[PDB]
Amino acid sequence: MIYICGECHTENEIKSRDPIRCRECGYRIMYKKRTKRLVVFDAR
Amino acid sequence: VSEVSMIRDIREREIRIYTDAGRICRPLLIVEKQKLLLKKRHIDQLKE
Amino acid sequence: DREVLRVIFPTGDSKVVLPCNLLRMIWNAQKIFHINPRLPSDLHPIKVVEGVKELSKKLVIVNGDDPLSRQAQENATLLFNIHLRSTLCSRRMAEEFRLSGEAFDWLLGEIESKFNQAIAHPGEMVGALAAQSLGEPATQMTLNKNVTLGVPRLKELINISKKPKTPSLTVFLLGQSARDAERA
Amino acid sequence: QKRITTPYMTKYERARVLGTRALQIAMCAPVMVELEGETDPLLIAMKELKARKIPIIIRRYLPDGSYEDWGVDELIISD
Amino acid sequence: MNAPPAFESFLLFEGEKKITINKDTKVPNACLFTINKEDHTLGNIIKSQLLKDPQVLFAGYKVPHPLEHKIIIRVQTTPDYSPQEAFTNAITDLISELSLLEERFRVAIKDKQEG
Amino acid sequence: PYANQPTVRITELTDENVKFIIENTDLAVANSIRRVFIAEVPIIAIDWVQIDANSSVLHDEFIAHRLGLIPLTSDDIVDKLQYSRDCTCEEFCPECSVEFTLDVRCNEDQTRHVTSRDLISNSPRVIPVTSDDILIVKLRKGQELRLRAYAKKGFGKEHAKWNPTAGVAFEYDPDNALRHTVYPKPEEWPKSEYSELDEDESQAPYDPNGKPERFYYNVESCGSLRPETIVLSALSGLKKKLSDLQTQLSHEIQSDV
Amino acid sequence: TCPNHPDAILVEDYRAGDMICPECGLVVGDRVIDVGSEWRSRVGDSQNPLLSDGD
Amino acid sequence: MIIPVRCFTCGKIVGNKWEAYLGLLQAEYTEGDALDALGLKRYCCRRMLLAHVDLIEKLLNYAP
Amino acid sequence: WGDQARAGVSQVLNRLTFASTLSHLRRLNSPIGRDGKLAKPRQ
Amino acid sequence: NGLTDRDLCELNECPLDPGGYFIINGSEKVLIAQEKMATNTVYVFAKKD
Amino acid sequence: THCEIHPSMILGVCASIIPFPDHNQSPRNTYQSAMGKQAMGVYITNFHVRMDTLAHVLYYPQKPLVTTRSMEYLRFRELPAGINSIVAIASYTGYNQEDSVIMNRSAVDRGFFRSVFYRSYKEQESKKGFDQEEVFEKPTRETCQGMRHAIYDKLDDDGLIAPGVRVSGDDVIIGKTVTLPTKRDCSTFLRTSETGIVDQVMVTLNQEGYKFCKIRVRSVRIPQIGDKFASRHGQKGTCGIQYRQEDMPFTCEGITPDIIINPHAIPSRMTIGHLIECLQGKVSANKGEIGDATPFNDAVNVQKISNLLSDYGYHLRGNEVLYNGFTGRKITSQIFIGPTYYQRLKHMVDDKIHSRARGPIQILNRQPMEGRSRDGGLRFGEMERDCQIAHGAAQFLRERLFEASDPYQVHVCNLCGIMA
Amino acid sequence: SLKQRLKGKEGRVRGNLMGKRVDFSARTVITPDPNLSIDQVGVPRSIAANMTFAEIVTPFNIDRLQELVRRGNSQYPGAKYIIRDNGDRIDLRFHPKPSDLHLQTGYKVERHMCDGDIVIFNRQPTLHKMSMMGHRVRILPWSTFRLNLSVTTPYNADFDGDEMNLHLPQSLETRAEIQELAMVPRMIVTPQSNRPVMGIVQDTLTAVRKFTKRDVFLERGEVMNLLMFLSTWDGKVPQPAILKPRPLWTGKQIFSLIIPGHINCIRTHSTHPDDEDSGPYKHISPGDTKVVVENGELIMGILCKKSLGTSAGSLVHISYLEMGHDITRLFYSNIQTVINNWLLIEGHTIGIGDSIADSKTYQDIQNTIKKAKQDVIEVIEKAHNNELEPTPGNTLRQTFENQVNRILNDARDKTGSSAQKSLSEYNNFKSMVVSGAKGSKINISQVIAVVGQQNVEGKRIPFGFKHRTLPHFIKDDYGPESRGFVENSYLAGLTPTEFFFHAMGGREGLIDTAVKTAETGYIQRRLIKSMESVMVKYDATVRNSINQVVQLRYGEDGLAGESVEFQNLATLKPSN
RNA sequence: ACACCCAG
Ligand SMILES: [Mg+2]
Ligand SMILES: [Zn+2]
Ligand SMILES: [Zn+2]
Ligand SMILES: [Zn+2]
Ligand SMILES: [Zn+2]
Repeated sequence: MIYICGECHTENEIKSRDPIRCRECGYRIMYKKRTKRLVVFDAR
Repeated sequence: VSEVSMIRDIREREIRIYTDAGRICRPLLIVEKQKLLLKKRHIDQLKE
Repeated sequence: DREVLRVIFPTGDSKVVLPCNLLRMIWNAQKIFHINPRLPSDLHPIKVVEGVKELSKKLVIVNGDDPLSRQAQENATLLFNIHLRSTLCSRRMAEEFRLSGEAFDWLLGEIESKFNQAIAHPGEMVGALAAQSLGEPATQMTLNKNVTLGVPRLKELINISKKPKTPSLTVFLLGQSARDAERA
Repeated sequence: QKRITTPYMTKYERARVLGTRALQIAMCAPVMVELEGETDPLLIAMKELKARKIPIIIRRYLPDGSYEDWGVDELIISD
Repeated sequence: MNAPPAFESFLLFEGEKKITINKDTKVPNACLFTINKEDHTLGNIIKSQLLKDPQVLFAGYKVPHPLEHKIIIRVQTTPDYSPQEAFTNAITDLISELSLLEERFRVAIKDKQEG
Repeated sequence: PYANQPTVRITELTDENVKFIIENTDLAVANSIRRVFIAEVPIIAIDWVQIDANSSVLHDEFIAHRLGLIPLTSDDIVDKLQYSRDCTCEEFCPECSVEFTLDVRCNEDQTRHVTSRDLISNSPRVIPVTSDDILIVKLRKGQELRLRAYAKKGFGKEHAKWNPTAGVAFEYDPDNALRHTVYPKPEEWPKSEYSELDEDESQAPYDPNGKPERFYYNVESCGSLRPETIVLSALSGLKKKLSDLQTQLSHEIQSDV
Repeated sequence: TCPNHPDAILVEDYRAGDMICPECGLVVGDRVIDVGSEWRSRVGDSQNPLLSDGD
Repeated sequence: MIIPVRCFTCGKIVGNKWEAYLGLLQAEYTEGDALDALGLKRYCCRRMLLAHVDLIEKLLNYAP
Repeated sequence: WGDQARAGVSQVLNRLTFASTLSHLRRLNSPIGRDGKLAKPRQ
Repeated sequence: NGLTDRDLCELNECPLDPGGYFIINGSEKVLIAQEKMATNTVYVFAKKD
Repeated sequence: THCEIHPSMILGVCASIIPFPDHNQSPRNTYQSAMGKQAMGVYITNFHVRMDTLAHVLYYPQKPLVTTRSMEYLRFRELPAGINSIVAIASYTGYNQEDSVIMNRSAVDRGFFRSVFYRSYKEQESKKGFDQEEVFEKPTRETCQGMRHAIYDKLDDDGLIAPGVRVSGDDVIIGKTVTLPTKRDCSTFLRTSETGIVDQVMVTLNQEGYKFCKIRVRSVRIPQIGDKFASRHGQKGTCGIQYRQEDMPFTCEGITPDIIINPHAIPSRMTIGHLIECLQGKVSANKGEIGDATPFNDAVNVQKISNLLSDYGYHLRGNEVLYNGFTGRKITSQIFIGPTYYQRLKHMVDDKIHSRARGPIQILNRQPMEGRSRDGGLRFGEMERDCQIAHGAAQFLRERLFEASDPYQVHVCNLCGIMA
Repeated sequence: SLKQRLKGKEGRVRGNLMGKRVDFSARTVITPDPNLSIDQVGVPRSIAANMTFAEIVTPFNIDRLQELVRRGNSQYPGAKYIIRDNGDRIDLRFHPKPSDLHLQTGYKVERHMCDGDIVIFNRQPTLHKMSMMGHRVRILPWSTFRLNLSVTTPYNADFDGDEMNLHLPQSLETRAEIQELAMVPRMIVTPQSNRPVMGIVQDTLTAVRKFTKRDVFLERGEVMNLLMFLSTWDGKVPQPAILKPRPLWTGKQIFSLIIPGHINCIRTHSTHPDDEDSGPYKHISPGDTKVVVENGELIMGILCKKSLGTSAGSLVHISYLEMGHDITRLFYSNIQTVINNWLLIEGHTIGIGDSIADSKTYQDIQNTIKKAKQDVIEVIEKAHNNELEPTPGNTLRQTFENQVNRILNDARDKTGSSAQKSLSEYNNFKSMVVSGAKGSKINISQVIAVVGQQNVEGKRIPFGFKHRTLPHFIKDDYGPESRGFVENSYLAGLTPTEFFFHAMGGREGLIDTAVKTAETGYIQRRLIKSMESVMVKYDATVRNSINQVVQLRYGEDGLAGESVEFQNLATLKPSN
């Protein structure tokens, strides 16, 4: 469970009870990374 | 201020000067003696 | 026949609405029997008169042998028996239509089948059928000597408004004032 | 006896009789006419109506309160 | 949502049938050739090749619905000629036409490329 | 045995387009060859796109849309490979498809143009035709596009990305000698490039015993198959469809005996 | 709730509007009734839950 | 947002011609001659390059 | 607008098209009730 | 106010955005110009009732 | 005393994008200005950052070939909405009748009018309450007692679906557990159909201080049958059929139009400016510059555009000889064909299609709910009950209003008539 | 309160008892489909797979319903529920074992809607009886409802994103009611005005005007491609009208095969001259305008909306009254299929060249407008000085307004007649007006010659400013340009003053559309709830709910309005 | 509840 910060774009490894808080730049907007399972896109 | 509108009602002899907000205005050119006051020197300045 | 229609129709508007199309099913009888209009026919004029009389008795709207019922039966199908006697007369059938004996028998049977099929079916909600048919062409006129005419007139006419908007008369002149502009 | 209503069969009696007959035959009622392979109960009921074999009596209610019992085989089929 | 797959216009999966022959009872010696998963590409040439046959009386094709992929070819012939033989001769003449057209095209490529 | 005898004359044969004339042929045969050019000629195009990471401003399945429209040359490969739906592998194999890998990361400050040269294919002779080049996505520094794609075999009926033809022009009887079209004012309409009429004249006279006999083609490819290979594969493709119909028809005639 | 298998919990099919048990597929009870508002008001504001329940 | 890979109407390749079209316009060419130099004869391909706006230039100004 | 005087004055910006955003930012709203069947201020 | 197009893009804000709208609870709210009858002016009407 | 700067400044914002507005009937100009607010395009350049609850973005927004001189000022050049379309006004096989559009399928497969549909699902946890506790967590069938027919497998351990995961109807994207006064399960679900791929997942702290989340679901909406398409002159219509490029008619140089509209849509509406735009577009696409469609430009009339078109080998009235796409025969009439700016409207058939066999009923009426958002039933209104009376169908009217809506039984006394 | 719950439109009585939300209904956007019959409707697969029809299991269909249960709710067509005889309902998406999947007699299987199913199709302003018509379901894979084009007129549905409801009957009694009372073929002729409410519209009507012309001829291959779409065809190719130079069939011969039975009808084309009925060529037509159909074969005449449209006594009306509902249904589909596929060959279009007039017509239009402007200026000069005598019944100002409007209306009519005089036969604006498919003669006049005088609230453009229509004019200007007359056309382009006056008549038409609809809907409501209980009883007396005689016979004759026609009485007009 | 909006 790792999040991408909206400003510095660095991983944060936030747990289930850790408040939303960037460990590097101090920013409160997080984005989840893309999932490891791969989705098939048809080219149509 | 340019937004102030002054209206002369000659057939009633009334002069109404309005200043308050809410009036709706649009710009127009000025014609005096059947000639535009917008000469060519204004267009060349506005073209730069 | 003529004197009754002069009372009913004073304006001479002969375009009326009737169930069986007499001028067309005669044309049907000419084509299905291959009737040649040039050759003389073999249809007895008294057979036409007895055929129309039998057909007129066979179309019933008000059923019953009571004199009150018979008077209502005669009045209900009055205008159709005007048209039936006019179109199926002996002179027109011997000169213009030139139907044969077998074609005339088919025509009488088909008129009876078509008239009995055009009778208003009991149970039909004609009240809701009428007002749908009278409010559907109320969306095809424009709103407002001027005169109220359209949706405001329809709104006024079915409300029975005790004060109108544009009340008017149509006064006609009886004597010499009609023919003379001075007395008018 | 003493029947004053229309001998012809109206469109509304054709709708209800065919509706009732199709519902009955779908509920394993005995079919009254031989069938050449029909399965839809609407088409079976139409075949029963054209053969004048529907076992239904139409009861028409006059406005005064009296009623007339008309059997479907006694009415002229409009179709 | 209701979008059909794009390959249903030219595949036959388990259940359909490429060509069926139904006899037409309206006139003698007529057949209704029903071809599945095709379009106007084959319907037009088959109708035209059957029309050039002087001993075939009727030849026409229709598509009942452009959203479906079925064509219907009705062939009516002379009473001494089976409609099924007319369809086979129409296909055989078209194959011999296209194979010769391909061979004549291949020659013209060689003649153009050599100078 | 009532098949007419067609002849071919070729006027222009370039790298991108071919001009040829077919004579002594019905209109329906010439029209069917034209629609086989668009819909029944198989080529190889990307159909299966799998995106591992896409940080571009273009979303994932819009990159996949632009990848499928990129034409891949299949001048001698499309005959060898069979369709993926008729193969023996469970999903995809090199015998019935080719694999494309894309891996572009932008570290320079300038905008990185992810073009078609960056599509690396395992098959040495199935490449993008431009390898300027077809633009896929523009990348700002810090944006990564990494994906792997598979390319199947298909024709234009399934999708427009499998269309080798890029503008076939079909024209017959440019002088309007058959009156198939009726000009209201014939003097206004410009003469066609294949017309053989004088300047003062504008429309050929009516031909009672006439049929459409001469056809003009301007088949142009967008890459993929060459101009001559499109027509040669089309006439084989229409022959294969007619041979398949004849086999099934003879089967059903034999069944109904 | 199910007659043949009372122990199994009932799954809800809001699209089909009925209570279905997931073993034998029998529909138990009656049609589901939405507890939300029918419009998108005839109800009032709720009592503030932290404020003590008065009138 | 970005130049289409194929022409919408006929299917000609126009995805490789957008960069050359901007280069010709920067070299003081009229838009009519710039399209004619790229090989677009039909007006369907001409409207693909002429009417296209490059929104990907404004999209790339924002940080990823 | 109070604290029953006016209602429906502030709207969520119609962020569907740039033409729609500009049209919504330059909108005039009349106080005539839409249940009134009068047509004198609508022409 | 008074920011260049490059500085607006760095702030993740569109330069083409005309503005003119409030942001309340994260929803963009626009004030529609309400129209009233003009004040301070004597009016004569034609009430036919 | 005063003079107008330009007379085309009397128009508004959405009416300024109409090419040749003076050649149209006025109800047509009003209808387009309504539809101009519904055209799909890139609505803002930072749409990849904003998380709007509705957001429609077109793939290939093109500037109009026939433009107005006010388009440089409304920034329609920079942020257009619509694609220039080769439009042939022909009466084809019959699917363009009554304001419909026959659309080239092979064009649509190449990116014609294909757009994404961004939808956002905000949700916040409410820590307030004397007993209730509301925590983002992946639900478990053993603990939660409020689930329904859906799959709780696409979630993560945090309670949020990850980006790049496909979703369908009745799918869970928020793991949302609230403690009972152990815990009951209420969560946000995808609406009916609405299949797509989760684009990005965003978590912050909102204004209330609680934990906030926002998921943007992205779905590609390929144009299909039923999508509403309108020109810039009020010529609205729906895509009647999708023919492939080999089936559409083609010009002798090989141009198959992308859109075919009815010839019968013109005369009762008199959208002559649509005809002028479709003929100016041929000149603009051939000569090379973007054409001028200023509303009151006296130096541009029909005869001047017609003379320019005659210099490029086309008919001076804009007609061309189209060949039939099926049989290859020449069409006897000469079809008027040229580039016309068309817009795709947000009114889409996948957002409107709705059906209901049997579903949830209201708490008060025990009748089907209102609208597709909650799987409701269509209203058999007073006007419909009225028409079934005139038909005479009594059992069908009874079936609609009693059997198929809310059947119920009550027990009634016989002395009084009160419910027992 | 309780009163607010029970009153008005959203109350309990009007909003929940007189009309209420129902199950087994669907709504989606409609699209055209001319390849269906008039009684067929296209249904999407997801709509048909979502909602079911309860079928009672009988030994006649025990095998078919067992197969539908085994398919389940995943492969269309299939079943969604098994309603048992004791009332238990078993859902088929949750039960894997076949222990309770066996069907016996008396069970109900809720199978999916399939082909041939009967539905009610309804357009949302349900004005008349022909808006709740019953169709047959045909599954066509896409996301829209499909209608034939001949049913668009009774619904008043264009295909511009209209959307219409689809109600599916549940019991077998209600299916039979819809099948014998409210199907599409049984509602062709309305009892409102005893004319066919349906007809031929737009592309099919324009091309049938072209297909029945005298100059159209079809080749050998074109006829047998056209005859493939004829459902009622005998199968025999008719003898060509031209044999020896080349086998050619006229267009009237192919339409003669379309016309069913042996019906007889005489109609007239829209362009029939008045003097042809009394001239020497009465029964032979130079313009080919006298439509006669004899023995079911078209002999002469060009068909239009006055022969194939909604007009009373037209060829469709004759077909319904002779053959029946089922044959007329095939008559509608065979017209639409044959004509459209010939329209693929002939083609039809509209363009700029269909609006351009020659230099002589533009000079004649400009001369008439200049003369009319000089006439109005003369009237104003005669009215400024006290020289105009007021007509009786009105004041001088209304006399002046009547005289100016008379001149300007005569100017529009004269420039209108000058514009359509110089329209060629190949002009496509004329091709869709004389056929009556769409548009009218005033629309061609507005496109080509002049827009005409534009009125707001009956009168001309009022003096909104102080005695001025616009600031660009002088005070007290009663001329045509200042008061709203548009001397330009749509093709030439309107001047900015004329454009603003055009936006006023256009707005006033839109204000009339919104106000009239809100009023007429209340007129319609009141008019019928007063008499909705009026019913023809079984003694053929029209009575209301409380059994009071309204009419002794319905319509004073006892005949329904469906089977009555317009006729002529031969013994009323002639003299003695 | 209100706004906006689709169709006639
Ligand atoms: Mg509409
Ligand atoms: Zn950070
Ligand atoms: Zn393989
Ligand atoms: Zn192109
Ligand atoms: Zn009691």
